[PDB]
Amino acid sequence: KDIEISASESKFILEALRQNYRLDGRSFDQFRDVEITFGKEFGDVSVKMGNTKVHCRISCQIAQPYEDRPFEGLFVISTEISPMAGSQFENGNITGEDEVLCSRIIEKSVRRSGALDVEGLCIVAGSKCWAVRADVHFLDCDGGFIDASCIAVMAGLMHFKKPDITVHGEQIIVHPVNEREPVPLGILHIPICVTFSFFNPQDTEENIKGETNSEISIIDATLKEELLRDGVLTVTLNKNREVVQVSKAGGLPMDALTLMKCCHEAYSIIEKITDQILQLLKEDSEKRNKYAAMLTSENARE
Amino acid sequence: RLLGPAAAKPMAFSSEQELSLHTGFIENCNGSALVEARSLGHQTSLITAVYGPRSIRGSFTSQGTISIQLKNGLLEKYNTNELKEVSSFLMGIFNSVVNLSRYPKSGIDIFVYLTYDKDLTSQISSLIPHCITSITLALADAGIELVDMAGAGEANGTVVSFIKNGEEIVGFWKDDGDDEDLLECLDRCKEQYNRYRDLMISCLMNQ
Amino acid sequence: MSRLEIYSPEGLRLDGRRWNELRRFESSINTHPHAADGSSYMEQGNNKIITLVKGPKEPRLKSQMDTSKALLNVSVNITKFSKFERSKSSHKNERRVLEIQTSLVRMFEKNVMLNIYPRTVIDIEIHVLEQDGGIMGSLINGITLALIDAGISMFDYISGISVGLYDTTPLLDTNSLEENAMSTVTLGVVGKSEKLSLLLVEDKIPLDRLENVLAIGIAGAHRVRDLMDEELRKHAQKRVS
Amino acid sequence: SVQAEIGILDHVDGSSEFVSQDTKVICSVTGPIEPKARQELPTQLALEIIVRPAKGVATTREKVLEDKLRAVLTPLITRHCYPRQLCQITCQILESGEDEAEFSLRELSCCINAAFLALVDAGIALNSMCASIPIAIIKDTSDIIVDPTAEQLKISLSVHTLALEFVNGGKVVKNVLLLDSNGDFNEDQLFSLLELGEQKCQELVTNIRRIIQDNISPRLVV
Amino acid sequence: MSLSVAEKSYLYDSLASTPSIRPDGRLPHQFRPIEIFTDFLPSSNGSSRIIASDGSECIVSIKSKVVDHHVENELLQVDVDIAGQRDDALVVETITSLLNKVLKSGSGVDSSKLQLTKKYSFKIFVDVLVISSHSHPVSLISFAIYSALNSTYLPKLISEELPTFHDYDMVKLDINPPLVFILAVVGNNMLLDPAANESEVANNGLIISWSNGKITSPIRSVALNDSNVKSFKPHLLKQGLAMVEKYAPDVVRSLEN
Amino acid sequence: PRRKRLADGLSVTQKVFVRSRNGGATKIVREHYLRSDIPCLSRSCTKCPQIVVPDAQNELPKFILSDSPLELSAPIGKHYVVLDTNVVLQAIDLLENPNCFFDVIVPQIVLDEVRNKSYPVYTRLRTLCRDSDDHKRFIVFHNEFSEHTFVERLPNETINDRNNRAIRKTCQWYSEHLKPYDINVVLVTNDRLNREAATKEVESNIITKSLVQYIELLPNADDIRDSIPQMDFTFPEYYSTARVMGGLKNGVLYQGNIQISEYNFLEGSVSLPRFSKPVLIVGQKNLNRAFNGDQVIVELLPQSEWKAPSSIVLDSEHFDVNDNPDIEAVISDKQRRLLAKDAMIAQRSKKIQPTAKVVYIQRRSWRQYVGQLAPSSVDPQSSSTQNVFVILMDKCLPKVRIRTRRAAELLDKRIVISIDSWPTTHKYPLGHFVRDLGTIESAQAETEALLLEHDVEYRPFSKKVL
RNA sequence: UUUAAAA
Ligand SMILES: [Zn+2]
Repeated sequence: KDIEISASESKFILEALRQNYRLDGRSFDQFRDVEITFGKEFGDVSVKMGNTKVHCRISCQIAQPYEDRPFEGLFVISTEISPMAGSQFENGNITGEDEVLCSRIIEKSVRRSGALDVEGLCIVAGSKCWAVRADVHFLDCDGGFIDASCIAVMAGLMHFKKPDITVHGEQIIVHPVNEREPVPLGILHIPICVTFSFFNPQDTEENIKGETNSEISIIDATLKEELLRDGVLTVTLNKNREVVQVSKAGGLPMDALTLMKCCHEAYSIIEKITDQILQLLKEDSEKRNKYAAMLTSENARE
Repeated sequence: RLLGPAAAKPMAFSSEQELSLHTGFIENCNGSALVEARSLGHQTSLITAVYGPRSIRGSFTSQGTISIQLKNGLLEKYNTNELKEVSSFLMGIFNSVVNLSRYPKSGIDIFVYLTYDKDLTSQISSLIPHCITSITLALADAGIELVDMAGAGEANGTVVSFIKNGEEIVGFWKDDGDDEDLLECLDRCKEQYNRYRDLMISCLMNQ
Repeated sequence: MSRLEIYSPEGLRLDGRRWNELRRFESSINTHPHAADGSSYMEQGNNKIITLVKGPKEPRLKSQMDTSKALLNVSVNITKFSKFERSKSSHKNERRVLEIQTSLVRMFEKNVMLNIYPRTVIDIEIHVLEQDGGIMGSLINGITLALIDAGISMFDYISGISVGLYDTTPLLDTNSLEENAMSTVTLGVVGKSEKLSLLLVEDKIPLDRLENVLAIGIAGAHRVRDLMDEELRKHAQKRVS
Repeated sequence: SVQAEIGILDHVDGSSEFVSQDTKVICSVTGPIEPKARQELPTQLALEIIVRPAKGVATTREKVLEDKLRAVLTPLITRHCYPRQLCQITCQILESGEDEAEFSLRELSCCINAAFLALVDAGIALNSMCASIPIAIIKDTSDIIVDPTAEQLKISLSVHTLALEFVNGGKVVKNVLLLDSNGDFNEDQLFSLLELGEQKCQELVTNIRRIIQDNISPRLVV
Repeated sequence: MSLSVAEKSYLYDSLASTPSIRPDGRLPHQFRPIEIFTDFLPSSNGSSRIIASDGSECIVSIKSKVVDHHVENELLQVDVDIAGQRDDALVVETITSLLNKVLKSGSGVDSSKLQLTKKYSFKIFVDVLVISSHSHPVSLISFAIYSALNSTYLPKLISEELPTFHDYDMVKLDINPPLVFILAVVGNNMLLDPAANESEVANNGLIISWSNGKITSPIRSVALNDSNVKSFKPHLLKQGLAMVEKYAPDVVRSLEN
Repeated sequence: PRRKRLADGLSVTQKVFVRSRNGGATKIVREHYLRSDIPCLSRSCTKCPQIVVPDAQNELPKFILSDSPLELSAPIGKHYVVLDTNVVLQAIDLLENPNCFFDVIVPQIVLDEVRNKSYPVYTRLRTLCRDSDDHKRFIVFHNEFSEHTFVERLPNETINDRNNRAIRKTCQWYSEHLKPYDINVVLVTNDRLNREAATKEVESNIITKSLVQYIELLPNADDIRDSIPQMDFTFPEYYSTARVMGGLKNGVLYQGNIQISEYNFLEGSVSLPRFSKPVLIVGQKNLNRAFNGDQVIVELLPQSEWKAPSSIVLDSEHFDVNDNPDIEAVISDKQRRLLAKDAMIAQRSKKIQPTAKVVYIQRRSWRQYVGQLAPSSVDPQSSSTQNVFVILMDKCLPKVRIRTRRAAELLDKRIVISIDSWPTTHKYPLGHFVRDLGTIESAQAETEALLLEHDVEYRPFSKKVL
């Protein structure tokens, strides 16, 4: 019920890394090329980076705010992995360590870090608010699960549009989608996740009390590179030079200088992935609004 | 399981003890029963089913293992914490009546469904003597061995279960009530135990 | 409380400490010689954590058993009375708790010599009686001192320290009031080194400030190691003599 | 006109993607593989059918969706030639193409077609072929129309999801696999749509055969 | 516990004889030494930690909340959590339902001792945490909540408007906390406070509740083991029941000290 | 309580106090650290510079108080000034006077109460400490953290009496600490019972002079005595639905739309058909939580309460500036001289038209208003939930209280809010953020804010127009 | 609750 790795295959990939070689042909700091496929309705985003394929679905509904924060909206997210991405995922295991760590990283990146404008999702204080839900569907697993899922959710929230609501004192009328054009969600910053996989050609003893750092770090590992991984690190940055969130627990205990180096290497990656999502969203908007140049109302004078 | 929308609220509105005894009428389990009691402004209607004995795979116990479970029916839904409390008291009684040494490496599962508990004016004290008389009829219908019939009675919260024509007590339960009411509460249930004891035999011998 | 000064121009925080000062550290070893083989009552500030280590022993079922190493289980239970307002939720099966439980297992399964104890399981039971900011770091120091009491072979100490960044001023050992007003970073330093077995950042931090926060973080973690080490010296010397 | 692609996933034995109107369903088939204890069958092949909605978790709405899809694929697979084996068939609905709360016929029709396609790419023994179409009647004209759009369902009186079984070059109909209907209809309209549904599924398998040939043939001796 | 049938017959024959020889040699009216710690949780009003001789340790915390007693039925809710056992376990909900009856607001403890205004009153939250256990802990938790309630301090009332409380002064919780005892019958002898090995080979068990110098309502007769379950003569029911009436004042004199 | 010792002079104690809020009681326990490295911040001091510890930026604390303070007549002479909570809130403008105070010592227990009662007054007080130079010197001695001045609470002692004892102990320590340098400590407090309690403490005699007494002891007393301030709420509930029906039936009540004056947000003029002139509604209680444009039910006032059209300019921005948004059931001197100046005009005016009061709201004119955050209520370095003020663009409207954690980010941003409620206990209406329009004085952000305030539809045309 | 004209 688990992936069997032969001793010959395990030895080959490790020695290939000691010679600056990866089976897929990338570099030690080369992120996989990302592709965004927008669906029909708003909030339907399909992300394809490498052989890893993920699909996100954004929805929302009226719900009660928290008693401790009545001026903010809710953000729900659940990433249940089906046997579609691989027969090693037992269906119905929502408490899996991968599913748990994935949701908590994206939840910190979007909700806690202030990516989604929760204060703008408040309709009436302490009674009515928006509860935006992010359903992530893992289609084909080949490493970089939380890297692609974070790209899918961020591309989905920026592509989704919530229904329009007019407040008449205490009443709330949800305008049909055909009545009024839906309003897009407010996004403050764009958190992008970059994971790092670590290997040691030595052993655990030569790593605890060893000054010579012989660790090998690769950016965005594949499934075979992930199964042979020793230590794991996940950082999240934005184009504003801000560290959104960092999660490193277990594996090879690394030093502070290398972790700071991982962030500076990841910033050049998130900076390019950010401008791609901004460009691919611009191209998808012109696809739906072809004659948008004639329908402009606010026009300059002379 | 639908449960409907969470925005909906439930409705808010501002001497002689008749008895009915039955058994069988169930094909899933081996033995079942149905007791009904209507007296004063309170009615009781619960169904008991005994799914056993079932051989346990990989077990090596010297005697059987009884599993009693009370499940909320459709009216007067009690709290789940008190349902298992009475079940643990029911297991403490039937572990001395059912011949455990006869069924090694096997367990017996009991299912009592308090379907219709109604009051017309602790409320669970009045229902305990009716649950004991329903399991004994169901355990005997399943061909399981029991050392003498087991019954109980109520005497203002105090519930005492006797055996061997009331000579020896098998269980004791008391909630609310008063103080120093012991010998009178015992005799009020001792004569009530015999009222339920011979009535179970009269229903179990008919055809 | 109310609207307090987090870091005044006089360098004093809301509780009186300064930027590089720690809360009082009073650890206790072998507090449950009748409930577990390892015991540690961690009292870091207002925090009061009970950590038990039951093992290494045979697993209750032969289903899950690694014939080449040991199984490390961590059970973090946040009591309802951990804070002032009694918790109404369940806390036990919370998704935030499962992340902490897993992050602790990965952190120590690489530091604990599970190979020395094959075909065995090590159960770690944690009960938080009271919390007040920096609860993750205090969970770290409790497990370290509890395994040592159980006689489990480890490579080095694992220290838990919490650091906050208020504008342009790092703050060591953040309490609850400080975590609700700035970003928080919990570190997991190994011994007197700079090797990090844990690095949790849960709030936005500028990249130009994170390196200095990490340096001041690992520096305070070494100070946490000595306080635990000096506790074991005093406990071992009074036990032998 | 519907779109379909075969072999899109790299970590399953067979994958498929069925697109009709606005409904899109991706299926994944993996087998024969080692089953679990409660799943293994002594004589024939075991099936693990799992369908998932586009939004939210898998509620009881999709549970009846699994049980109906299970009854379509069970007689279609030669189960007896894979004793003590398992086959995972996961259907992921990307876009619903209708109203999830009020309807659930277009998703069942696409999950049946997507599952059959993924069963062909995985190389599982199939006794025949399959084709499923949604059918509803507008309350205005009261006539039978196939694959009704999302706006045509809200005005419909009764909905239908007919699944057939074709043999001999996709011509002879061996047996009617599934015909699930809900609404208001009589016996006169039942055969009025059953005869019309048999000729709309006949051109579907004829279109399916053309699709599953443009992709399998290049991978073989070519 | 888990023992061998060879030594089970030895302890059964030694506890059912007329001398009634106990394993550790203690008399049927004696107890084991108990350590109790109180007042160590500043975030809570009351607190207590109890440690038994066999290793059973239990911690109890007490919180308070102002609630309208005209809409709040029970003012004393007990939340029991046993380590290693599920919250929905059968052995956890039984004690949870049993302790809610020995400390019921109005029956076991009178609500007049925790009322404030004619509208509002204090609600007592009793959180129980069992770190370790080797026998039935319903008698150990009663000893823990007893010392916790008698060492509890609640804020003082200042006086229809919302009640206000003082900043510094806090009143003591003057409440008589009921006490729970466990009795095991071995053939024809009564044993007050059994052990892990005594309760394993016993015939039946008794649970008696003591409040205000008298045996109060919530009492049980649950079996202590599923192996040797025997029916008892009614003369044994009143023997052990009246036996606690003689030595329970000696318990309170040593516990309320 | 108890007290534990730590390293290098540190000591930790426990601070417990019950918090009453909304009828609930929550026992709050906190850690309190008592240290012995807190300096007097006096240039004359030669003992404290030896125990100072630099900050996080490794900066030694600078000593501010002048080595040659203001020398008065005997037996005061060269002295320092210690203030109280009441003295700061009362004469905050007098503190900022360049020819008045020079060397001032603000203890911690005073700064905590001033900030808890008026954050903008706390801001200008902290500003004096930061802007300390050659003509003005303000420090903050953290008396509650020093091991030499922290005073333990006594049984059944008033909370105000314990803090008063902390201020006395602070002046005792400062007097003893400065004896080698021959500098006295003057405690400026208007609390008469506080000064009488100090003269009984012969253990360490101090100087206790009130505000009017300290001013008279200065050389330029005649130039500042005229500038000293004088030494020292719930809205009426709306009528029931049955009474407003009977009032409008029998001619007791009237209905109309409020039109707030163009240059005063506290003077409403409801037009009624039974009067030749619009009925005035002057005052906070008479308007009764109503907004400009609502259909309200007014009740006439007796002729003894009739007023003239006010001739003063008042907007929500220049009124009650020393208030907190969360004020519910501190007086500025500038508002005293202005509110007492307009009362003299209505007394001699002959344009006295009938006045009324609002007793019921029938239709609300609430919507999405555009404005900006008031900086005086914003903590520009706290990412926590803080109640802030919103200055709406329509000067005929009041200030709105909103809760937000992006207050530092939303500063200098022209945002949009919507009012939720305004109960009788709250002084200001409750709103919440909904939309950010951009930076202030930005052409893109101002023109967009301009159209929203006039319901101008600037969104593109519909696709059905094609 | 700013007249008229072209915007
Ligand atoms: Zn000094």
